[PDB]
Amino acid sequence: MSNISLIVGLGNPGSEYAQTRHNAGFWFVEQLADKYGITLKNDPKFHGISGRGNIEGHDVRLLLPMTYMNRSGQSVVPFSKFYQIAPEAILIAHDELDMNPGVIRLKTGGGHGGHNGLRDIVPHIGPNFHRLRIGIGHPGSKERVSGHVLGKAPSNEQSLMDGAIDHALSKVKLLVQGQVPQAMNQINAYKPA
Amino acid sequence: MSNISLIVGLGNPGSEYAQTRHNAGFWFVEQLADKYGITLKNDPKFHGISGRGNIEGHDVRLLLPMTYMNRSGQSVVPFSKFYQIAPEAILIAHDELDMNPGVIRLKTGGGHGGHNGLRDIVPHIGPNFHRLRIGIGHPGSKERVSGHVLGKAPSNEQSLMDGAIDHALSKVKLLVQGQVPQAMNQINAYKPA
Ligand code: NA
Ligand code: NA
Repeated sequence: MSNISLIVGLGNPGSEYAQTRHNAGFWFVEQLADKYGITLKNDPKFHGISGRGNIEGHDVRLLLPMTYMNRSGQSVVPFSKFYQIAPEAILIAHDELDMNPGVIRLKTGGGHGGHNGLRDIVPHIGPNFHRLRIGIGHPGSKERVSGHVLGKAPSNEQSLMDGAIDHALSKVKLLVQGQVPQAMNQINAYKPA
Repeated sequence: MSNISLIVGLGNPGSEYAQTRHNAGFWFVEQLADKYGITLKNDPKFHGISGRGNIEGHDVRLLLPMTYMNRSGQSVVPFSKFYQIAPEAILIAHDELDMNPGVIRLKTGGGHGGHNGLRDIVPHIGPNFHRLRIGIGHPGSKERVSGHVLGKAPSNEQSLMDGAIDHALSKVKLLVQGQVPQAMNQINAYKPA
């Protein structure tokens, strides 16, 4: 349909991970759900929390997998199949190590790029879904990635992330209406300062 | 049957969690398994990795749930019910915030103590299993706990935990033979040299 009809946010369940960087995706979809008054409810059939409502005159579904990050396909895949949502109609929001806090970008296609949530999704639905890449920064080395993704950010780049998040939220209208290239131009132009 | 016939280690699956404090139970069971040459294999029926073999003259089963910590009972409960293993024959090894690194204790009964793995187990099999509490230290405050349990210990604290674990490994013979009071005395007496 061009129109984005399913918005997924990646992350891990529970209060001990709610503030960690790896939950950037959840931050985006939870805020988007509040903004439009969409209720997120337990959806154990699809191993997630999900909702459905009107975003700018369109019927859109929202999904947070409760599988833990690296099993997110166990929710996304059956959900996408049951509602017959094609990949081109899916936006997946997720944390991105290779972009600094405050950077945010909309991408279409490509692989998983080392993201372990997307690694579990691409093999079963293919790559042609859209991705909202929320920068979280990269720590010094590979040895430190785990402590970085599963740690809470300092107030500073958590301020930066939130601003970028809020900006992407302001462009969701363009996505649900099928204007992806414009959404891309407008989201990708965001400058933290 | 005071003899221990099921030894469970608690933790989170994946290389990114393997060296974290919350996996202290997995460290104990993996090392136990290698000591006696018991192979741990994928056991998707029970949402974990399990093995079975002779420990010091007794046939013992070993289980690592692959559910993530807070869903441990989704492995332990059906596994123990399928093999008709009573709670009094189970030992569960886990990290304990309430004891320091290099402190290790054997406990029978009681509640979960705020441990979110045990919280998922005690409701279904009751409290009367044995616990090998492996001290990991408590950081300053309730808000530092997540980053502590999901963090890798510095090498001086790791060595203290490893010594305690090595000491418990040497007393497994007493547990599988049924001598729980002697094991409790000998384990709980441990002090780093
Ligand atoms: Na990458
Ligand atoms: Na406690």
